[PDB]
Amino acid sequence: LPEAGWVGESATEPEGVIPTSKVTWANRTLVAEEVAVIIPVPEAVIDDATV
Amino acid sequence: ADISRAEVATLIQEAYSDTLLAAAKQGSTVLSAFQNVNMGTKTTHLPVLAT
Repeated sequence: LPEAGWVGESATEPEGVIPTSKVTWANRTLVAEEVAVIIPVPEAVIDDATV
Repeated sequence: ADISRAEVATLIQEAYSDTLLAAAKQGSTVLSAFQNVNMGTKTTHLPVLAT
C-alpha cells in the first residue's frame, strides 16, 4: 500500500514537499497435478458376479 | 522570491461558526424532588408532634 504525509506551506524548507510512494503487486499460480488409480479384476469375475 | 500566506494579508479572511456555542442548562434538583410550598410572607410556622 502507498503512504501519504502531512505537508507544510513553504518554498524554502523540506516540510513543504509532498512525499513520494509506491503501490506494488505479486503473483499466485494454479498449477495442475494428476491423481489417479488403476484397479484390475478377472473378466470371469465380472461375468459371474450378480452386480 | 515566493508569495507567502503572510504576504497576501487579509485577502485571506477567517470564517465563524456557532456549531460549538450552544449549551444545555440544568434546573434545581430540590425543586423537582420535593413539594414546592407557595409562601406569601417571610415565615411560615409548622407544628409537629415531639413527644
